[PDB]
Amino acid sequence: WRTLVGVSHTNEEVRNMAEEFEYDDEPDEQGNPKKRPGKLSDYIPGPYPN
Amino acid sequence: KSTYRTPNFDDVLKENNDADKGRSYAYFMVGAMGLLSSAGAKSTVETFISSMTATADVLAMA
Ligand SMILES: CCCCCCCCCCCCCC(=O)O[C@H](COC(=O)CCCCCCCCCCC)COP(=O)(O)O
Repeated sequence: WRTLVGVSHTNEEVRNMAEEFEYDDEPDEQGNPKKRPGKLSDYIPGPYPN
Repeated sequence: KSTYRTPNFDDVLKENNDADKGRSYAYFMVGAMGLLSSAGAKSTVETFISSMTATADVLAMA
């Protein structure tokens, strides 16, 4: 995501595009999985899981 | 023929030799070649050394 800033989109624009996707977070205090929205250091996700 | 007769060198000789200025032009060119190649050597060394600095992904998680 970060590589688009300064090339085709503004920083504020790219932060809003990434937050529309969910990414795997690290497990919680009891070991169950969590999710979170996207950030700039994440990679553009694909449609299929395998 | 005698060895004391020097052959013809009048195709290649100068206005007057004028040692003030036969040395002028040769050493301006030798100085320019040393100036440009010392600047080029620096840019080469700094390009290789900067490649060892933290990458973009490491600075993003900074
Ligand atoms: C072992 C390294 C030598 C490789 C030479 C191969 C020649 C191909 C082109 C050079 C690519 C490197 C470009 C570069 O580093 O950035 C470029 C350097 O530009 C130059 O001056 C060209 C360098 C040519 C060498 C000069 C002769 C003496 C060099 C001393 C060597 C220690 C860009 O400059 P910059 O980093 O942007 O300031």
